[PDB]
Order: sequence, then C-alpha cells, then structure tokens
Amino acid sequence: VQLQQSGAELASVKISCKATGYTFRSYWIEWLKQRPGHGLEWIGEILPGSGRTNYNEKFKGKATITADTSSNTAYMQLSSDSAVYYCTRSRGTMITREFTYWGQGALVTV
Amino acid sequence: LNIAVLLGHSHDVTERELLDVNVVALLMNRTDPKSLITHVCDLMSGARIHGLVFGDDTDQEAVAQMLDFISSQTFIPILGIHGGASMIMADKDPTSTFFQFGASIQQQATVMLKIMQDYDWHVFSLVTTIFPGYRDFISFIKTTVDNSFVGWDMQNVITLDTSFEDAKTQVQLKKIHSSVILLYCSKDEAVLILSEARSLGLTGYDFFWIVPSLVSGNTELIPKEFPSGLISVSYDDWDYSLEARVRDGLGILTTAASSMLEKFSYIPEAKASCYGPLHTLHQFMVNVTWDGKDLSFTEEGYQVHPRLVVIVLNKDREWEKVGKWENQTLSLRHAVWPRYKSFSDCEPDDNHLSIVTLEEAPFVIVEDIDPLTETCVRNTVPCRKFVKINNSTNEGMNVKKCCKGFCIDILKKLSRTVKFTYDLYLVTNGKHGKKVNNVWNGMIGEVVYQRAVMAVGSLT
Amino acid sequence: IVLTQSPASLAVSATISCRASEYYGTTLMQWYQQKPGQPPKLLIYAASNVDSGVPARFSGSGSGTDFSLNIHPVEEDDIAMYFCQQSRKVPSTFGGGTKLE
Amino acid sequence: KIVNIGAVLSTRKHEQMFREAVNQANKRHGSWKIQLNATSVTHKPNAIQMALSVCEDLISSQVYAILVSHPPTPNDHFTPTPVSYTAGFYRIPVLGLTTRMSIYSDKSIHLSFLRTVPPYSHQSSVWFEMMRVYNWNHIILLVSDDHEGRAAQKRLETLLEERESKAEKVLQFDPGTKNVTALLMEARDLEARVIILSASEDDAATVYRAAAMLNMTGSGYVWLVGEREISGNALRYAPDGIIGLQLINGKNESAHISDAVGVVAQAVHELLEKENITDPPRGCVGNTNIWKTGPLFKRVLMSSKYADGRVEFNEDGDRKFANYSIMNLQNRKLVQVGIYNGTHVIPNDRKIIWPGGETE
Amino acid sequence: SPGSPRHTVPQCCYGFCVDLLIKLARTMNFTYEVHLVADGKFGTQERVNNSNKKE
Ligand SMILES: *[C@@H]1O[C@H](CO)[C@@H](O[C@@H]2O[C@H](CO)[C@@H](O[C@@H]3O[C@H](CO)[C@@H](O)[C@H](O)[C@@H]3O)[C@H](O)[C@H]2NC(C)=O)[C@H](O)[C@H]1NC(C)=O
Ligand SMILES: *[C@@H]1O[C@H](CO)[C@@H](O[C@@H]2O[C@H](CO)[C@@H](O)[C@H](O)[C@H]2NC(C)=O)[C@H](O)[C@H]1NC(C)=O
Ligand SMILES: *[C@@H]1O[C@H](CO)[C@@H](O)[C@H](O)[C@H]1NC(C)=O
Repeated sequence: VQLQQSGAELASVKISCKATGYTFRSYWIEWLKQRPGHGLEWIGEILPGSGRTNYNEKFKGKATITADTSSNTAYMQLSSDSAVYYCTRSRGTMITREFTYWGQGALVTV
Repeated sequence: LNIAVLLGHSHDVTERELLDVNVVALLMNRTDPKSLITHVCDLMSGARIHGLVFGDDTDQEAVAQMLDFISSQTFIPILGIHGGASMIMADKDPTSTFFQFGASIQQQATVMLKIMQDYDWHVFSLVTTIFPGYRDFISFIKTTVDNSFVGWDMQNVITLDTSFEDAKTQVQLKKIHSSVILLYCSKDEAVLILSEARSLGLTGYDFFWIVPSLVSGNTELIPKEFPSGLISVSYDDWDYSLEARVRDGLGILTTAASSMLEKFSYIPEAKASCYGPLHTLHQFMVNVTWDGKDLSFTEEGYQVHPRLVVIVLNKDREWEKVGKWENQTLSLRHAVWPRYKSFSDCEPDDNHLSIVTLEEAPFVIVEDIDPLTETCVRNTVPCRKFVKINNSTNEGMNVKKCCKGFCIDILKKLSRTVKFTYDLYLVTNGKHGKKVNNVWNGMIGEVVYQRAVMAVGSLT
Repeated sequence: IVLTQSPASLAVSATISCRASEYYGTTLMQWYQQKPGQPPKLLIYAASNVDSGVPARFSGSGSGTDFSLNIHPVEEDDIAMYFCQQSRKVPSTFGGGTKLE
Repeated sequence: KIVNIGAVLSTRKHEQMFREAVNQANKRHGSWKIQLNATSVTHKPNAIQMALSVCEDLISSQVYAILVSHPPTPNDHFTPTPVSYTAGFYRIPVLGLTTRMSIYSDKSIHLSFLRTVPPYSHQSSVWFEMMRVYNWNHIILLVSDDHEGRAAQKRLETLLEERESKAEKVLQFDPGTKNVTALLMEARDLEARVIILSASEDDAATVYRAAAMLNMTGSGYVWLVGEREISGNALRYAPDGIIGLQLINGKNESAHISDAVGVVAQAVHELLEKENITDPPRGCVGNTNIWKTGPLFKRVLMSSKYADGRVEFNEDGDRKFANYSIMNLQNRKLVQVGIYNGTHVIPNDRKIIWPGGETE
Repeated sequence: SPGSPRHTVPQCCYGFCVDLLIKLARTMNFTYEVHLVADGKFGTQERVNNSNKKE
C-alpha cells in the first residue's frame, strides 16, 4: 500500500489523495493538519464505500471532504491556515485506531 | 467484525471464557432502561461496534421491546438469547432490525397437533381466555385442521369473558365432554381455571390438558393446582447452554457479514453517537446455515428450525422433559403413553384390561398400517407385537399394526356397554395354550400368570 | 482529552513522561518517532505491547492517566521528537514534542 | 396524598388550560387531602434525548399518567413510541391523544397504552356499515402501508364474516411506487366498481393521476376513501364526485385535553377508594422491579365508564361511539352530505352528486 | 401432454350437450365461446407437493 498526493499551492484549494494498494471502497480516510510549532490536529474521516462523513467541531464549516469511487481519489476543500497536510489510512484491525500509512504532504501558504 | 456480547445474568457466567473482527465481552446485573441506554450510548462511541448479542436472566419481556426500539433508532441488529429478551414478541417492524431465537405460537401449535396425532386422540375442544393473540391461534387451528389427513373431532370453542363468576362460565365448562382439552391462558388465570375444573370434576385421568409455553412460567415456581401430567412444550433446552447459543449467534453474524461483503463491501455501519442506510443485513440473512445446523430465519424474524421440548408434570411436582423436536419430525422417548393416574392424592383411577389374542383368520386379521396417512383405518384397532430381530439375540421391536375380524367386533361392542378400557396386543410366545410339564403357554400363560386379563380370541 | 508532557527538551549522554487529563482493561496510548523531514512511525501500542520489526531496546509501561516511556541502551537512533496519542474519545490528540541530545 | 402528573406540551396556551383543568379537578371532589401535582415538558427535535429526559423526569416525579397531544409534528413518523415503551417497562399507564395508527391497538407490544381516538380500522367498520345501505357485496381492496394494511384487511374480513362474503380482490405493495397502472387494468376487467382506498398521500396522488390517465372516473364507478387520502397534494388530484369522511373535533386540542383530564381525575379518585396503593420508585437508577399494582391500575382504568360525550375504552382501549361526517367533492369544494352515528348513518338533505350520471 | 405437448386446433363438436347449449343460447340473450379442457379428467381435490395444500 502506497499513497500519493497533489503538489504545492499558493481563495480556495483542493488536494487529491489517490490509493493504489488495496480495495479503496473498504477503509476510511482521515485528514491531518501539522502546522509547525505544535504536534498535530484532526479534521475528519470519509468512507468511500458509502459516503458517510464526519467532521471536527473546530474545523466544521470550513473543510469539505469528498471522494470519487471511480478514480480512487480523496478531495478535501478548504474555503475562505498555512500548514502541512497529510492523508492517512489505518491498518484495519480496528479498536486501536492508529495511523500507519502516511502521504507525502502538501504545503499551502497564503 | 466489531461485535459486543452483553449478558445480564445472575447465574455465574464469567467473562474470560467469552479482515477486521473484534469481540466485546461484559457481564451485567441491573436491568433498568436508563442503564441500557447509557451502556448502549457509551459502547456506541467504542470503535464503531456493529454487532450486539444480549441475554437476560430476569423474566421481564419489556427488555426485548426496548432493545428492538433502540435497534430501530440506531439501525443496528440485535439478538435475543435468554430470558425475557429472548421471548418471542408479537409483530416486528421492517424499520427495526431486531431478531430473536425460539419459535412462535404457530410452530408450537403445529408441534402440539403432531403430538396429538401420534397418540390418536382425535376428540378435543378449544378453551381460550381473553389473553391477547388468541384469534390468531384460532385461525391457525382452523386452517390446519381442514387440510389434514386425520379429520379431527372439534367441540365448540370455549372463550372466557372475565375472571369467571362461575355463573355462566360454568355453563360452558360443563359442555366440555372430550378427553383432550386445549387451553391458552396466562399463568395467573391457569391456577383459577384449574381449581375451578377440579371442583367441577373434569380432572380425571382421561381429561388431558394441553397448554403452550406461555402458561409454563418459572421452573421453580410450580402451583399445586397443576395435575401431575400437564402437557407443556417450551423451547427451554437444558442440554444446550447459553455458550452454545452465543457461539451460534456469532457464527450467524460472521456468515451473514462475510456473504454480504462480496455483493457490497461497505455493509457494516453503526451510527456515530446517540446525541446530535442502503445495504444492510436486514433482508440478507434469510438463508444461512453454519456447520450443518440450518439457522435460517423467516420473513418476520422467527427461526426456521428451532429447538422445542415436550415437558410434563411428574408425580414429584416437576416439569419432566420427555420429547424433543427433530428437523421437521417429532421424536418421543416414551412411545407408550404413561397413565399418570396419580395427579394428586385424591385420585384412585383404576380401570384397564390387558387383552392378548392370537391371529385367527376370520376373527383376528393382522394388517399393516396404512402408509398413506400412517393411521389404522377406522374399522380396525391398534395393536402391537414384540417382534424379535435375529435368532442369536432375544431383543425385539414393538411393531404397531391394525387388527380386525369377527371376534374383534365383539370386543368393541362390549366396551360400548360396560365402558371399560383395553390395551390390545398379540402373543409372541405361540399358540393358544399347552401345559408343557405343568407349564402353560400362549393365552393360558397370560391369564393364569395374570400378565393379562382376558382373551377375546377364539378358544376351545 | 488534553495531553501534556515534560520536559520539552531533554539532555542525555533517558526517560519520557506523558500525563493524561483505559477501555475495559485496555490502555489507549501510542508513541510516535518522527525524524526531521520524515513521516511519523508508530513505536508502542496498547501502552504495553511493542511493534514487530523494532529493536528490543524499547519498553514501556503505564496505567490510568500517568504513563511513562524509557529506553535502554542509548544509541544514535533515539535522536528525534516524540509524542503520545489518546484514542479513548474522538477526535484523537497528540503530545507537545520532546527533543533529545 | 399527592398525585404527580407528567405531560408533554409545547403551546403555552394549551399548557395553561392543562394547569387550569388540573386545578379544577379538585373542585367537585370535595376537600379531601389528595393533591394533584403538575409536570410538563416541551418538544425537542430528537427522539432519544426527549425519550430519556421525559422518562427520567416523570420517573423521579413518580407520576401516574403521561399524555401526548401534538398533531403538528414536522416529523411525519408520529412516534410517541419511546414514551410508551419506557412507561410500560414499569406498567405505568400512558394516554395518547393524537396518534391514530392502528399499530397502537396491539397490546402485545404496547403493554400499557391507551388512547381516546379510534384507529383507521373503525373507518373500515363504517364502510362495512355503508355496505348495509346500498346492498353491495363485491369490493376491490388496495392498501399500501403494510404495517397497518394487514390490520385493515383483517378488520374488513371480520366485518364480512357476518355476511360470509369475500372481497373480489385485495392488494398490498410498497408505498411510494408509481407504476400501478397494471393493477388498475387488472381491476378494470372485473365486475365490481367498489374501490377501497387507504394509503399515504403520495400513493393517493399517484393512483389518482394514473386513474385519470386511464379514465376510470366514468359512470358506474364506486369511490370511497378515508380521511388521510384527501389532504395535502392528494386533494389536488382528487377526481370530482368522490366521498370523504371527517373526524369531528379531532383537532381542537382544548376540549380533548379537558375531557382526558376529567377522566383521569375521576379514575384517580375511584382508585383512591381501594387498598394497597403503592407508588412508582425512582426507577431511573437500580430499581428493576415492576409496579405490583401495574396491571391492577391498568384494569381499573379499563373498566372506566363515564357519562359526562360518553368516553368508554373497549378491550382494545379505544374510544367508541365516535361521530363521523360524510363529505362529497362537488366541483372540488367539500360539502357535508352525511353523518355517521354510533352505529347508524344519517344522510342530510344535500344531494349525492356522483362522478358519472344520476345521483342514485 | 406427454403425446401432444401443445397442439390446439379449432375442430367440430356435436352430440347432445351441444344441442342443449344451442337451445339455451337461442332461448336467452347472450353469446358464448366453446373451448375444451386441458385434460380429460373431471376434477379432483389433490394436495400440491408444495405448501401441503389440497388443490
Ligand atoms: C411537584 O411539582 C414540582 C414542580 O414541577 C416538582 O419540582 C420539580 O422537580 C424537578 C425534579 O427535581 C426539578 O427538576 C430539576 O430542576 C433543577 C433546577 O431547578 C435541575 O438542576 C435538575 O437537574 C432538575 O432538572 C424541577 O426544577 C422542579 N420544579 C419546581 C418548580 O419545583 C416536584 O418534583 C414535583 N413533585 C415531586 C416531589 O416529584
Ligand atoms: C374548541 O374547544 C374550546 C374548549 O372546549 C371551545 O371553547 C368553548 O366555547 C364555548 C362556546 O363559545 C364556551 O361556552 C366555552 O366556555 C369555551 N371553552 C373554552 C375553554 O374556550 C371552542 O369553541 C372550540 N372550538 C372549536 C373549533 O370547536
Ligand atoms: C393491602 O393492605 C392491607 C391493609 O393494610 C394489608 O393487610 C395487605 O397485606 C395489603 N396487601 C397485601 C396482600 O400484601
């Protein structure tokens, strides 16, 4: 399992996260913010199989996450913040809810 | 997948014996609704659990109602295993996804009519209380009788109005003249009605009483007014523990999830939280079989092949398990029906004639039972013969056949006037009688030795 | 859930602490090692079980809201930042970071 | 010497009238030391939080009765079910005032539920009574909601058992469908023109549109529908000449709650004359036992007969002798053309104008 | 059916009942259409192998 993402940015933006190592319709996808100076944060998760979406209260109303079952890509849209972004996937054994597979990272700046 | 196994028990069931599968094991004592809601909402935040297996030790049936309601409001399947939570309710709802174990009233009624047929008790009546769900039972019985090979004799249905005043209800109770009686009532009314009937004298040995699992409540709680020999059937199989039940539930859930994964991968979905659906197992686990045991369900949620058990009341005032239920057939551990003449200490029942006869061409015609309906033709009579298997061993089988002829006409007419009872059978020793060195044989050997009473067969 | 760990910087030639503000006999805490310019790597899960394919020099213990991490013997590898993550309640949160030298 | 009462009301004027009626309950009952304590809660958009809050509050207050009296629910489910199940866990009687779903007559599920309005099977009974008027014996049945479709069909069968007549055709399906023209063509070939309708308004509008396309509104057609079938957009597509029924005073919540509270007060005073008067505990925490007078109190309420109209619960715990009106679609303006007595039908002087020809 | 699975042709029928039916139709006011029965058996109530129901 390997992950790939979009390039750097410099309004609104969109970042892609493509899966090419498993069945993309089975596992959730989570988004993380890692603005320098602190550890990390948590935004939301999405299940491509059914489309159920949950969002964090702090980031509610500002980040919209969508997925495409055909191209196996994940889209997260921030509207109207300069931080490094990651898209990740759990191992699948559940309960632990840890993060094992990591992306490359897209650096947005204003 | 993520499955939670919660047990509300007083019996000491510990917890250590209990691509992504996780199991939750807990033990609970209290059964108040707020505790149920709190535990469900707490575990619903515990790593997206989709499976819920529950059982109860108490005998309160509102627990199943609340479980079904919460399952509907959370779209999460729930099972019933034991106690009031496993009690079969009236009418589930397609919005709900709650499922149980054990049989409904109609399956048990079919089993009861099978039991009645296997003993050829073709005369009965129908006694029903104001307990809800009686009209469905009446309709099912009416539909079952009209498409049967037996041609049952049914007396008019006895329906109670209130707690019997013994003013007009006794008028209907007197007209009950059959030997087999069917009763459908709650446990509290059963004591009253049985005491009433015992005062009316309808508590004889031939006046059998049959009741469903509803009236048979706690195994420990046994009223004294139940005669020793009450006919009851309840799904409480004591040879199979709750561990097997929850293991079979886990097998059912795993098979259903595994088979529903291939048609659509993203089936298992539980709601996020209490505060603040396209493809499921709702219409998918109709057909399922694990390790040969067909654990399939119905369109209304019931089981396909449940485990029913026939129980009666022994002289020791205990529910005595007798007959089980096979895949479709009915087995009987005691083929010959015990008399149970002693229901109480005020019942000196005594009347029966062991009759042994010999095969004589115009008087005793021995014919095999009709295989089309598995019943002797009405102008014949029941009988049996201890037929030995081989010559090396003396073991034999009591094959049951049908007898007719000319002398058998005499015996039937005698019971019409003298009004006695008989258990006809055939002599396996041999001919009529021969004193072999002051030792008789055959019928003489059965009346002198008093193993029998009379012999209607031709004799010199 | 809010986490806090001390010291922010450590001077060794060691141990770590992470105090919280359990799930039916299971502890929910994970430690991540992040070299500069690299994605995080999981090190310990369930607060007592190490991850396969990692050196045995790492061991951890803790319960309740006070958990700690220690390492022995000391080598060049443990030269990055570390944090602790909770999973008892969603969303998860991480630590504050801890250097080493 | 105190009686606690829990209620669920949102309109403040109705709650004021409820408190006024509770206060006036102690008027004709003398100066006895029994007291009536009032407890009310309002709406919340959710159905689990409302359930738990109402259950815990009315358990802690140790109330005896609970009421549901809100027609204008934005939710179309009309669900007081959590209240009923939770207050039935302790066999504490519950009173419904608005919901008319036939599922609530079943007392194997709802152990401690009663209501003072009749479910729609009574409309089927009134239809069978109408059959006694014009000498009709062949009908065509179509019911969509299968939760209550089976109940409506069973009620119709019980009605027909007296005459030992059988319906020519019955139909059930999944509500929300639109291609129902095949069944309409099937029914066209038959001899009967009696059409019985009991479904949702979406299904009613759909079938009206399909029948208007198929032109089945000519002369000789018998039309008969229930109350739910002529509201909303279903009324928009209703062919002229149809016959409708009406629930008299089924929405003026004032007198409804007044009568309910009077009945409750009389029943409570009647029960106060008896012995072994226990009380519900704070069953919210650690009280797993049932009310030992639960069935006793329920049966006391079942025998509740009154004369000040008459309110009387049957073995299904439903009000009888309800007055029904008959309405006709005269150029798409409803006109009162008949009434239904407790067991009789009394047509008025208004003409019976039919979709086809004669008024006969 | 074992010999002729499905071979129905319009044929000529006569005898006693045909004349009786013609007289009935002449006396009254209606029309008719004569057709045969798929088998040659009068009709018996027999259990169908499914649902254990007599048909
Ligand atoms: C008789 O009627 C009175 C008035 O309705 C009842 O008093 C009410 O009791 C409830 C339960 O204790 C109170 O609810 C509580 O309110 C406090 C805030 O005041 C809140 O912090 C608690 O969490 C809870 O919601 C309610 O306020 C109180 N109302 C008044 C005006 O007294 C009384 O309980 C009834 N009889 C009995 C003894 O049950
Ligand atoms: C709805 O119900 C209320 C209450 O029964 C009716 O108001 C009553 O009207 C009569 C006649 O005017 C008065 O004598 C009563 O004193 C009124 N009582 C109250 C409490 O208002 C009202 O008329 C009814 N309206 C409908 C729509 O029928
Ligand atoms: C009911 O009240 C009476 C009088 O206080 C009491 O004797 C009786 O025991 C009570 N109920 C029962 C049957 O316990």
